[PDB]
Amino acid sequence: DAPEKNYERTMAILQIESEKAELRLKELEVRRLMRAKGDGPWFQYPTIDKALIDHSPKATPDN
Amino acid sequence: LQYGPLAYILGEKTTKKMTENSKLITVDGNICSGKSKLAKEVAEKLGLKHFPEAGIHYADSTTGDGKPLPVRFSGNCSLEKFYDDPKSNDGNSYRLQAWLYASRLLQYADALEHLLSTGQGVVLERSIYSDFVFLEAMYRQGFIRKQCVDHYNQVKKVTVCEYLPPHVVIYVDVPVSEVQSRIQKKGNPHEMKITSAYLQDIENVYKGTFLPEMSEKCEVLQYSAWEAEDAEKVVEDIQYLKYDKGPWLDQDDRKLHNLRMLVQDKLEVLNYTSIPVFLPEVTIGAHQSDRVFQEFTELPGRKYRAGYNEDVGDKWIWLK
Amino acid sequence: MMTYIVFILSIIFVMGFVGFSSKPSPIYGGLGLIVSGGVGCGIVLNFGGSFLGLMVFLIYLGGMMVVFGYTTAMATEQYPEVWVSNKVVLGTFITGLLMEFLMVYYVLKDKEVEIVFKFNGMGDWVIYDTGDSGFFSEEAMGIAALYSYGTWLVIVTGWSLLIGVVVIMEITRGN
Amino acid sequence: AKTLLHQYWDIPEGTECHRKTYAATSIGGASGLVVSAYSVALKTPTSFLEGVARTGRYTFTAAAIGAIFGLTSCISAQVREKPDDPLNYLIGGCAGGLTLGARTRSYGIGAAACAYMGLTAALVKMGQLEGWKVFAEPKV
Amino acid sequence: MNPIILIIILMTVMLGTIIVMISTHWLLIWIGFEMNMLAIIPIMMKKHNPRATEASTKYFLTQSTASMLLMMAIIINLMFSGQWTVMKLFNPMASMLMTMALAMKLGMAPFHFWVPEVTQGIPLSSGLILLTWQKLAPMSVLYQILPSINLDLILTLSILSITIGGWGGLNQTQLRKIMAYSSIAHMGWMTAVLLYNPTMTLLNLIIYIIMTSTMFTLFMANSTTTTLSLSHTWNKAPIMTILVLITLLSMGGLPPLSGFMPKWMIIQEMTKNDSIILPTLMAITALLNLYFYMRLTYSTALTMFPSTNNMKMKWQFPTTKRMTLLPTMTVLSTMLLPLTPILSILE
Amino acid sequence: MMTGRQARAPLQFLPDEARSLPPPKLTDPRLAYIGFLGYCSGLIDNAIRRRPVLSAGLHRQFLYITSFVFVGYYLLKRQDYMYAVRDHDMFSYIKSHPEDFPEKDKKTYREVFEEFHPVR
Amino acid sequence: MSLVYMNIMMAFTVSLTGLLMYRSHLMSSLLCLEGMMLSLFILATLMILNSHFTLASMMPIILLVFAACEAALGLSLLVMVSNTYGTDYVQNLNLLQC
Amino acid sequence: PFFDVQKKLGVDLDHWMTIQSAEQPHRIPARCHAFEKEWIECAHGIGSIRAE
Amino acid sequence: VAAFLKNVWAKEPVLVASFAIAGLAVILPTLSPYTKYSLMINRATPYNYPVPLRDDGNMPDVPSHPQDPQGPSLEWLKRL
Ligand SMILES: CCCCCCCCCCCCCCCCCC(=O)OC[C@H](COP(=O)(O)OCCN)OC(=O)CCCCCCCCCCCCCCCCC
Ligand SMILES: CCCCCCCCCCCCCCCCCC(=O)OC[C@H](COP(=O)(O)OCCN)OC(=O)CCCCCCCCCCCCCCCCC
Ligand SMILES: Nc1ncnc2c1ncn2[C@@H]1O[C@H](COP(=O)(O)O)[C@@H](O)[C@H]1O
Repeated sequence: DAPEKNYERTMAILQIESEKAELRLKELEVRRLMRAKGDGPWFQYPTIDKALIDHSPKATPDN
Repeated sequence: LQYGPLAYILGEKTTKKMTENSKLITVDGNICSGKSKLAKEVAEKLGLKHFPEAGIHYADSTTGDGKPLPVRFSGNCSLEKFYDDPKSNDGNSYRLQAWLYASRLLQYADALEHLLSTGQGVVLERSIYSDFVFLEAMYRQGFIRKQCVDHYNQVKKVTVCEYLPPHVVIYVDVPVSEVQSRIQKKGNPHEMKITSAYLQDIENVYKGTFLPEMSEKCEVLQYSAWEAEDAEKVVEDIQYLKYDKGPWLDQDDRKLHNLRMLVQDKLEVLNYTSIPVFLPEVTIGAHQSDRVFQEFTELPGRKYRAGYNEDVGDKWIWLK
Repeated sequence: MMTYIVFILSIIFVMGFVGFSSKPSPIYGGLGLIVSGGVGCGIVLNFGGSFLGLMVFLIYLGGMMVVFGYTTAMATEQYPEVWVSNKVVLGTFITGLLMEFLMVYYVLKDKEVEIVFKFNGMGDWVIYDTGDSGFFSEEAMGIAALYSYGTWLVIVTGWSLLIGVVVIMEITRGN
Repeated sequence: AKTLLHQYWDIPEGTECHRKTYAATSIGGASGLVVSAYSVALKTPTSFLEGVARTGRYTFTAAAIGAIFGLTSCISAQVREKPDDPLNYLIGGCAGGLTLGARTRSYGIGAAACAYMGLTAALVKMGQLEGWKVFAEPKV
Repeated sequence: MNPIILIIILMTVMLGTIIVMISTHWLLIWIGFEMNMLAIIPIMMKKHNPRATEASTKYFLTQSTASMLLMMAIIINLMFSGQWTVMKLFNPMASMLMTMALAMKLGMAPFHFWVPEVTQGIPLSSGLILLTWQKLAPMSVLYQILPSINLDLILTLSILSITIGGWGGLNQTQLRKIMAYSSIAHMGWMTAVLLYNPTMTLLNLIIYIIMTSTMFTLFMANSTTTTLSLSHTWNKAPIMTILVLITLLSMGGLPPLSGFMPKWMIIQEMTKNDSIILPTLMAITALLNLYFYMRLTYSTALTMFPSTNNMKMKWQFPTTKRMTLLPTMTVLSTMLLPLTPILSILE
Repeated sequence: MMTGRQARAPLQFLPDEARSLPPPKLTDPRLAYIGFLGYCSGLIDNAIRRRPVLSAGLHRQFLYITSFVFVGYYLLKRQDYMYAVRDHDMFSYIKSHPEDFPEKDKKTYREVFEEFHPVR
Repeated sequence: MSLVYMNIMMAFTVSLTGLLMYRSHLMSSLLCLEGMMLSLFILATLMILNSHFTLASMMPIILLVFAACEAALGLSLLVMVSNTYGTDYVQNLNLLQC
Repeated sequence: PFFDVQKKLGVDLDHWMTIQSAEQPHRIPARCHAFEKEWIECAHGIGSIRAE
Repeated sequence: VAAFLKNVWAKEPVLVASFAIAGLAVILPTLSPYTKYSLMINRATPYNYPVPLRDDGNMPDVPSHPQDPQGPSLEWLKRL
């Protein structure tokens, strides 16, 4: 293979691997912030649905 | 496969073909009791299927083409050299005894499968309940050791407790002198060397150990030498019996189904025949069994499963 | 002291549990658990649990009669222990009694106690309702709705009882 | 007894000998009572005096381990004038290993206990220095 | 057993585990565990020998104690939360009690004292169901309450299960107690990464179920119960020695086999959270499991132990046993590592 | 981890948004590896039942190959879907929070002073 | 919390330790399991009748049912111990030690 | 693995005994009905970590 | 079906009466017109209070008084 061939192939490999490394570091930091806060689409542990609540007038009014 | 739990669920109940003719019969006796023909007579008046006596080569006759295999593949022992040399060092005696018990267990499995699948009774010769008595003669003449008897009783304890005793067991009273006279008139050059106390102890363990336990779990019909020669005598004395003894009565479709599922797996039948109890008469080593097994691979039709052999001319292997 | 009536019935409840928890013999175990179950429907019935306390009375009476039949049939020795035959029964029996009256003495002195949770020492007359329930006891309507809302609960409970019968017939077959 | 490990580690090294030795002895005694409870549980003593003699034996064994461990650690940290140094705990763990060997009446157990407990105490000092967490919080 | 009754009992076991898996209510979780126990008792008692009665007695006592602790945790959640959603528990006392209940249902150490006895007493298929299908329901309940599970308790139970299940398998020549202490070690492996990333816990669960089903299916296909009865396999069926070799080297965690897949991923999810000591000790303790796996491969495949005479008859019969999914389980138990990123289907 | 995302579409293997993604090729090397797993399952199934391993059951080996390819194709589609949802949620979260992720001043090495450590 | 919850949890712990420490007799531990179910019944029913959450008032009934729906199982698992052995001691159940 | 069959098939197996504010027999209120309604509508959708 | 019915009516007649009563109790509430009257009696029984509504202005079937003609009637219950 040519030296230009191997050289520019090496540069494409380095671009792809540096992008994957920066995105893995972003992946770690995003998981850290979402487990710390819980504001993102991940780590939404389930709570009670608010559609189950009976909104009709009940028997006694003290409720 | 042919039978399983699905066919039992889909209506094949084993008491749809359990009639009064379903009588598993076994004719016991000494070496030359005139009984080996008599079983055929009991086979040819009651309309039953005769199994011959399981020698070394019973499993050789069941699977494959049925020709007699060489002795180094099956048993690796001898009966003639047992008769010439009962007190050998290499242990022809217990090796031949254990191989005969394995062959008779396969014979009894085939008998129960034919009986529980075809509705036709099977006439055996010297079934597995009448095998250990021969071991006792080989213990009463000093042919084997105590550890071989312990090994055989462990094997028979773990193999016979899952079966049933037969319906009718025929026993033949021939005294020792008439057995010896028929041996001498046979002219068999190896059979003549059998000692007399061996045969007397065969008769003693017949009368004192076999029949005091089988008479309560099957039905005895004890015949002498002269009355075991008429066929219709023994046939009709089977034909008018009142069957209450034995564990054949408390058997429904479920228990006979579990027996039939145990029987039709022949490797599960023969699973604990060769238990790993290290005994010098039966333990065949690594390279010897390796050489004999790689020669068994080269036997014609024996390399693959029973419909996957081009050397015997099997068709459609590439669609099986 | 009379306002502590659910407390007093619950002291009898714990005393019955000490009585059959030292395991003297299942005859006297049946006695102690009949006493504890019979005051269980004195504890829970002073809340409004008429039906739902009578059930834990009745089902446990059937249970202790069957338990009697088995401990008379299979679980019987020659000298059954009353409570005082073995020393190791009576020691932990007296231990349970003095430890229960120890925490009684600690809860009627301080009116607060904490074994791991925190418990008031005033009687449980304070925690009731000041309202009416109309022409129905509310727990009777709740167990009446076992057939209206609770469809899946009825299905799985009937299937569990069915296969419990089948399981027990497959176990006590012997072969 | 997590608070026992607190009031062991809530005292600076090379300052107070007898209180640290008492805290290490108490931690050793708690470990010995755990081993004593499982020993009278999983293997039945043929007498109650058999069981309490085994309980006292295991209790004094682990208490002597903790005592000579913390004592040698504190004395070496004082007399070397290096408080945050794992060689002090290394010598303390080896002294506890020879303690366990003298209580089990065997030399090779004592030498192996010297070596492996010295490695263990070195790991404890380094995990106390760099903040190594064994039961670490899930955070990412 | 009547095969209709056996099919109804197996459907009831599956129904109990499904009722644990699909229900949002704590009482239905408890009813699912009750149904699962009640319908797995006759699977342990299919052959009616006193060893099975001892095994079923010990199993029923342990699972009944666990069910009592589970219902007390449920009632304490009802106290401190006033509701019934299967979600995080609203009390650390209730979380501790439910963790104890699920740990007794899994047989995690030091509640592991029933798994080798019960696994030895019962037949091979019942042991397979006990070691695979009974590890689906309490791991489901542990999956659904992980924001309330205390960290130190579940890590202590996990690493204690790993160490004790590593040591317990070294002194057993019986195959089923080997698989039982392997089960204790692998449940420790699963629950150690539960609070960190539970998708890897589900991955470890599924890979362990595939490997354990491969091992018990080989044990049923050769009808072997001990190491010494497995020793004659090269004379009976030589390809089965290759299969038990590759599966026993898979379960220890040797690359490039699939059992290196969960373990390494567990370390991949424990060094993320600044915990380097604990997966190191787990990786060291995996060598004990791998050691008695190497012992079983030395006995079976890599050498040739001496056989006996009557094997010469068993040469003449093919295995007519229903070897259900055995090549599929073999291939998915040894050659799965290049598809390590398949774990995202469990997210 | 992502259990809040897959709670509005429960028990859906591939959602409606999963079709927006390019599917794996029919010459996918991962699916070809699963086809090799099917070929090995066919060979093991002919080996454990003492059949001629390369000749017996052409339909049997071909159905093993077809079955593993048919399972593995949908498994690879769910794999691609879940990693795509992971990157989509990551990038939308990074875009939604600018104050959590500073853009560094990407210096050059003529200002950054590294400590040299010679080998001698 | 209130006073009666102390004694019901105390009865739970007493029946727990009675179950969790044997006396070489298995029927007496079946009784301790049924006692633990009694304590669970009373505690859940006190909580439900206190909160006036009536719809789970069917919950103790179901609870009590599954009590005997395992305890009768133990009875079927008792006689299979006591048909093998003349007694039902727990030291007859040590053949799974090898 | 929370296989949510009840939301998949649309069936309603045990979403009625779950809370004290659900549909009751003859509209019997609970003594913490208003507080549990406020806590459920306060903590719906915002997840456990923010809801605690 | 008649011959086996006579046979089981000879052998086990209590079981025949049991299965007959059970089968009729299963099938017969789907062949009777009174079941709608059962449901309407059960839902026309006012346990709670008939909670009034705020008059926003336009409810053409809601009364202002019990003796107003609009609303559900129960004269069918008194006739039947
Ligand atoms: C995180 C949640 C994940 C949920 C995944 C759910 C997947 C399906 C369920 C898997 C769990 C195991 C369930 C089955 C356990 C064993 C059932 C059983 O005992 O079946 C009886 C049968 C008997 O066969 P035989 O050998 O003839 O019997 C001898 C007589 N005793 O057969 C046997 O004993 C042989 C084994 C039968 C089952 C093998 C197949 C399932 C497990 C292996 C993986 C196969 C690959 C495909 C599925 C991958 C996912 C598990
Ligand atoms: C359809 C509605 C739902 C039906 C199922 C639910 C019924 C609920 C009522 C309670 C029933 C509980 C007991 C049921 C037991 C049935 C099984 C049985 O007893 O079979 C055996 C019996 C013969 O007795 P044997 O086996 O000889 O006993 C040994 C010595 N006594 O065999 C018999 O006696 C034969 C009994 C079957 C034939 C009865 C036919 C009755 C027909 C009545 C008119 C038609 C009614 C419509 C429904 C017909 C349903 C078949
Ligand atoms: N279990 C056994 N042990 C020793 N010899 C046996 C046994 N069973 C059969 N034989 C011999 O088998 C031969 C039977 O041949 P025949 O009676 O002519 O069919 C006799 O020589 C018997 O001694």
